[PDB]
Amino acid sequence: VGFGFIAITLLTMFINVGLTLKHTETIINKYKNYKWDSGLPTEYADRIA
Amino acid sequence: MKQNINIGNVVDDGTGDYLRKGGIKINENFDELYYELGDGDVPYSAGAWKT
Repeated sequence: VGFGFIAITLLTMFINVGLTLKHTETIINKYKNYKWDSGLPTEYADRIA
Repeated sequence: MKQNINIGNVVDDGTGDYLRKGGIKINENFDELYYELGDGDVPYSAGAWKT
């Protein structure tokens, strides 16, 4: 008693961004690069258009 | 008649001249421009003439 007081109000917000973020899945690939600079020799043929 | 070859893309694909198509296609592309110049197994800086 005997005192007033003055009141300012505030607010905060608590939010998860990251839980949604993840890495889904990772994949890779196997390739045969045609550079020239080769002989055939092993095997033959095989895949034929 | 220059017989440009089409070019396949970056990945195994069925589109375009397959190399054996290019085989003799480019080998032609030589002789045409070549024969008009070379007339036989030698090229001519002075050019070639046809009887």
